[PDB]
Amino acid sequence: MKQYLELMQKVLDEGTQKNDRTGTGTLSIFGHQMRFNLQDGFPLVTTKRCHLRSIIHELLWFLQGDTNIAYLHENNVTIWDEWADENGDLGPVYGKQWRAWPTPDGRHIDQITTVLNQLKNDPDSRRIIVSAWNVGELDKMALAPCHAFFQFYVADGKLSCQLYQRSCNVFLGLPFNIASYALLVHMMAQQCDLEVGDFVWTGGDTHLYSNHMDQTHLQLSREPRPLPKLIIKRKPESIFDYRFEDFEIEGYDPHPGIKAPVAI
Amino acid sequence: MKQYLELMQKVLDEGTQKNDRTGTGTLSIFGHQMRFNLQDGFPLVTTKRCHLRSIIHELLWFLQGDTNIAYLHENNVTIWDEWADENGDLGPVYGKQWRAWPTPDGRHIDQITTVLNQLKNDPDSRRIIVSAWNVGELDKMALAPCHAFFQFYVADGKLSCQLYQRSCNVFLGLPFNIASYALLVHMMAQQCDLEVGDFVWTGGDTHLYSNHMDQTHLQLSREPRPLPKLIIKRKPESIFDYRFEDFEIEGYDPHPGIKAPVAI
Ligand SMILES: C#CCN(Cc1ccc2[nH]c(N)nc(=O)c2c1)c1ccc(C(=O)N[C@@H](CCC(=O)O)C(=O)O)cc1
Ligand SMILES: C#CCN(Cc1ccc2[nH]c(N)nc(=O)c2c1)c1ccc(C(=O)N[C@@H](CCC(=O)O)C(=O)O)cc1
Ligand SMILES: *c1cc(=O)[nH]c(=O)n1[C@H]1C[C@H](O)[C@@H](COP(=O)(O)O)O1
Ligand SMILES: *c1cc(=O)[nH]c(=O)n1[C@H]1C[C@H](O)[C@@H](COP(=O)(O)O)O1
Repeated sequence: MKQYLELMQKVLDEGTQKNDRTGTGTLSIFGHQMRFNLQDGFPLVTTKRCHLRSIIHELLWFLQGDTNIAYLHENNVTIWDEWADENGDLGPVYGKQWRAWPTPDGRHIDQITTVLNQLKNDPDSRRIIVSAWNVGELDKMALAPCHAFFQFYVADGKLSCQLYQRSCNVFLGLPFNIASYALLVHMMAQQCDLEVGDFVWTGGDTHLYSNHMDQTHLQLSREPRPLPKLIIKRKPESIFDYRFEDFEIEGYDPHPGIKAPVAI
Repeated sequence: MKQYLELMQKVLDEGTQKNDRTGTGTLSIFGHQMRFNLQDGFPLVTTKRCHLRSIIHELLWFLQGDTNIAYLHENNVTIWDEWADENGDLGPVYGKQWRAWPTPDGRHIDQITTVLNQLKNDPDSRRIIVSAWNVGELDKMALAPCHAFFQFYVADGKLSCQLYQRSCNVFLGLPFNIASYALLVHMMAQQCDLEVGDFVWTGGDTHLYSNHMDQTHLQLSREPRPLPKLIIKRKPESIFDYRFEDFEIEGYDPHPGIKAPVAI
């Protein structure tokens, strides 16, 4: 996508070389924002082929309030294998925080249910937010939440959403994150009888790992193709009742996939 | 300021009329980001007179982990009066979360200290974050946190900070918010022997109240003057040891003030 490629070029041209936790090294910039009008099409990168199966199943896994990769394995998803323990658990990550944020007094908060009820009963609210950044449980998580906090918005019957990603791997993670959230927006909109609006992505440490330079340069020469369209085959009883078989990506003609190692 | 005035013009040009909690009515846009190079000068609005007295005392109050307005009162600052109860309490708001975020296992995390330790020992970390958005205690707060999340970054020996403000009252609150955080960066930088970098402001529901339109247009007809200079006269033992007297703002020649009502 245009916005995406522009960010890549920006990182290359303005990035500062930074030594990081993985000891790999990165070209890094701080503070960036991009908007995706969802009416124009599903923001799925076409400059390289993206794997929808992994994107969809992970999101359904989140809404389940699940933190064990068992589910992902049943569906041949391995994106979280490098961080799961001997038993497949990742600690109280995303899923746990979304569906059952632990209060100091022992109670639990279902942020998704709250959001649904807010969108349905009080759309003008400026407090429709879901946070995965539970300071009190960060030590128990296998990896700190990258896409840590998001806010919904409603105007003229359209549902928008802004995501704050504290850390971003432009080449590997960013394409996955965009599509994942854009998908959530569509699911929320359908469940709340609202049209889709804009997906606003805001990031903190936006970077490109040194060992991805060639891949990036290759992708930057490929002209972006028209954006695909998402089709939701069925309207479930609730936001928690979606199945992988309910989504269709029409008109997705991407360029060949580009391989690159992951940093652990 | 240029960025500030341009934001106001954007809200007016692309804002949607929207009803709100206070029952006042607002013009609103969702998603915005602007950057302030702190080396250029202290980002204090000159198109209208602002009063440091309240900005500084509030920040010091925050750092103390204080949530009762008694302190503010002793120093003749009334900005928070309308939301405090009979005992002057506001609930576990900013100060409390910053200095003692409650964990489910009985612990309390001092986010400010954690950040200081990170800036010195691991400045390349992509997790240097302070969050006031405590989902589990929002119900005990007098008002949900507007400026609820911020991340620090270091590059070229300069300290930058990005703030995510979920809700923003462009005319009243923003001028305070910008100066408050720019001040925090200066204090942090001095304590970590770093230079000041950029303050990146990101907003969710950025709006202007219907009853602030004339004030807004009056301000827009003014030419921004040179930015003031911040002079810290002392280097305290810790970030929690600063006093009002330690700060000196010079070169501040602002336009006349423009009074406007606060939405409760
Ligand atoms: C974001 C996010 C979720 N995640 C989780 C996640 C967790 C830690 C991380 N750590 C680092 N350094 N970078 C990441 O992008 C990253 C991503 C992802 C995990 C793997 C792939 C990945 O390797 N992509 C392959 C396809 C693999 C497959 O489908 O089997 C690709 O080349 O596209 C992408 C995203
Ligand atoms: C941000 C922040 C902190 N806050 C707290 C705070 C709490 C609730 C809010 N509610 C609304 N609707 N808008 C706000 O900006 C807002 C701000 C502020 C509160 C009041 C003033 C204010 O009254 N401004 C007057 C000066 C009054 C004085 O000197 O005491 C002005 O004319 O500017 C500024 C900031
Ligand atoms: C985390 C998970 C995700 O969905 N998307 C991402 O981009 N990431 C990345 C960010 C960074 O590349 C790597 C490590 O982050 P950190 O060292 O813990 O700060 O994961
Ligand atoms: C809150 C506190 C501050 O620092 N600055 C701000 O702009 N605000 C504003 C946001 C909004 O106008 C009002 C809070 O109302 P709500 O919770 O968003 O409904 O104060």
